[PDB]
Amino acid sequence: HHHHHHKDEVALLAAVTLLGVLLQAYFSLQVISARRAFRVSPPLTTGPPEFERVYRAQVNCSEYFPLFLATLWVAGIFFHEGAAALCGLVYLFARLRYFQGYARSAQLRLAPLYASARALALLVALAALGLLAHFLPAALRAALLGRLRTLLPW
Amino acid sequence: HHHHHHKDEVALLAAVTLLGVLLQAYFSLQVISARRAFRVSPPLTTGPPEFERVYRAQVNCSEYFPLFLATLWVAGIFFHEGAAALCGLVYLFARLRYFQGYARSAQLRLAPLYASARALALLVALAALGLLAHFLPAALRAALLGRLRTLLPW
Amino acid sequence: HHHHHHKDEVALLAAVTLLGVLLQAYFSLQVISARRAFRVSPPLTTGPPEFERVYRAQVNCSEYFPLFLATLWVAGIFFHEGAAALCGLVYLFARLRYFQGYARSAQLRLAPLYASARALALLVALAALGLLAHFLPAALRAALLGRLRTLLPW
Ligand SMILES: CCCCCCSC[C@H](NC(=O)CC[C@H]([NH3+])C(=O)O)C(=O)NCC(=O)O
Ligand SMILES: CCCCCCSC[C@H](NC(=O)CC[C@H]([NH3+])C(=O)O)C(=O)NCC(=O)O
Ligand SMILES: CCCCCCSC[C@H](NC(=O)CC[C@H]([NH3+])C(=O)O)C(=O)NCC(=O)O
Ligand SMILES: CCCCCC/C=C/CCCCCCCC(=O)O
Ligand SMILES: CCCCCC/C=C/CCCCCCCC(=O)O
Ligand SMILES: CCCCCC/C=C/CCCCCCCC(=O)O
Ligand code: NI
Ligand code: NI
Ligand code: NI
Ligand code: NI
Ligand code: NI
Ligand code: NI
Ligand code: NI
Repeated sequence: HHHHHHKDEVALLAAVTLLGVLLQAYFSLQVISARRAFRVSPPLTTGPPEFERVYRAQVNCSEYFPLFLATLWVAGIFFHEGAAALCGLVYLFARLRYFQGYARSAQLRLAPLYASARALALLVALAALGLLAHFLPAALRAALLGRLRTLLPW
Repeated sequence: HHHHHHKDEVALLAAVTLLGVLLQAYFSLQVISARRAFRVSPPLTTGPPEFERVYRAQVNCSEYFPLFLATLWVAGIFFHEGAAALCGLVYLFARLRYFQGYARSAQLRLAPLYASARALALLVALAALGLLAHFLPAALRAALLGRLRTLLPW
Repeated sequence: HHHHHHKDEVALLAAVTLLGVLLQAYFSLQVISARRAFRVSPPLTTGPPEFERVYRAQVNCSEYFPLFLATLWVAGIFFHEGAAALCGLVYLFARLRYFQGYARSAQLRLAPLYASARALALLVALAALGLLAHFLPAALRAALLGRLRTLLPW
């Protein structure tokens, strides 16, 4: 304390973040369940195709989850919190579908994969635009000022 | 600047975070050390059971580390910083024990694994409660207001 | 809102963060491209040495990316934003070189690997120093105060 909080500026990003964590946890329990169904004991991550697909779905989601988080927060802070949260929700939903698809067949992972990549790319673009909005004016001003300069003439 | 900082509201979360990083680094050096002991050269992540166990312990910890971070921060901001840090400390300790256990035997990874999952689940519950506390009143109010509405009667 | 923002205190950390995301994405597209070149279809992460090297380069980078993020932010907030961003830039550049090297040969991954580890270690040290600066005075004061205590004597 501090007589103000910035919780209000980030609660939706936080809610989507927690939702993402819960979804990852879900994936983990699904991998353990495939480990019982197809009798694959730790360590060792090879087995029947269906296990390898479930396993691999969880691994890919894990690898993308920090990318999602980073961009979600940057976009939400630099561009717009609500838009970022929406894209995040779409992303996470796409990822749930990716995992389910993959579990059934490699080919069925593909449509939700593409959906998830577009949402992520949108998040990136918002992050980039937000950062650009932050930095570009001061930079342009500094460049104009140096040019100015001229002076003691004109 | 800014004539105030919010460092004070997050320093314990930050300290636990750094501690978590250091522990992950430690795991990494342990995997490289198992790579020398059992002669496994990159790439390739298969070898004797003990190497595969050490390797796999490091991989699982890596996969859970972002989940831990996300929830630690949400819990610490939305619920209570100290509680979140404590759960985080317990989690990380549980994880150190998980890795050591696993290195010795798959079965010995199990007790600290369960300890780590409970701490994580507690962190999730705090995150959830904190978010609920943030959103639920305004929502309930908005719902009551819409009902009210009635009016120009009663 | 809130009539101030802390975007200004973190924009460089955010820019480096986004840059890191873009680099990871790049690595991902490189793995998919190696999957087409050497005909390796999902799931299954074994194949010719060059594929396994590209794959493995992407995996290692993925595993270190959250460590990098955590420390980058802690260092940037607790120590100095600009220094942290610089180290981050060096780190990410080192990582680009690590991935390219690895893709060509296991041995060529080694020099940029070491460069990346030093930048990361520097980030850790800054995080640690920043945290120490935050906590150590109050602690020392509290300890001196308890000693003081004496009193009603001296
Ligand atoms: C908005 C920009 C986002 C970047 C997308 C880049 S390509 C997609 C991405 N490719 C990878 O992750 C490559 C590595 C992955 N670990 C693998 O073994 O295939 C993927 O979905 N891999 C898993 C899959 O193919 O299902
Ligand atoms: C509080 C909620 C947290 C969610 C816990 C879900 S189950 C535990 C978790 N399961 C997984 O990670 C599955 C995937 C893992 N990569 C594997 O190959 O087994 C685990 O500890 N795997 C490694 C292990 O079994 O040691
Ligand atoms: C500043 C402190 C940072 C900590 C560095 C610790 S050692 C380096 C690190 N070792 C590991 O990641 C071990 C696990 C890795 N997954 C593997 O299979 O080799 C690495 O670069 N592995 C990949 C590689 O050797 O290229
Ligand atoms: C590791 C991933 C990145 C996490 C970074 C999140 C940091 C947030 C700090 C700034 C919060 C201040 C309020 C936001 C300002 C605004 O909404 O315009
Ligand atoms: C990617 C993981 C999530 C990281 C998010 C952390 C963002 C912090 C921004 C808000 C900080 C403001 C002070 C906290 C307010 C409080 O303690 O009540
Ligand atoms: C999960 C990785 C860690 C993310 C944490 C980032 C949280 C930032 C909250 C505090 C921001 C307030 C401004 C910084 C104060 C300063 O620069 O001295
Ligand atoms: Ni104040
Ligand atoms: Ni006060
Ligand atoms: Ni403030
Ligand atoms: Ni101010
Ligand atoms: Ni001033
Ligand atoms: Ni204000
Ligand atoms: Ni106002």
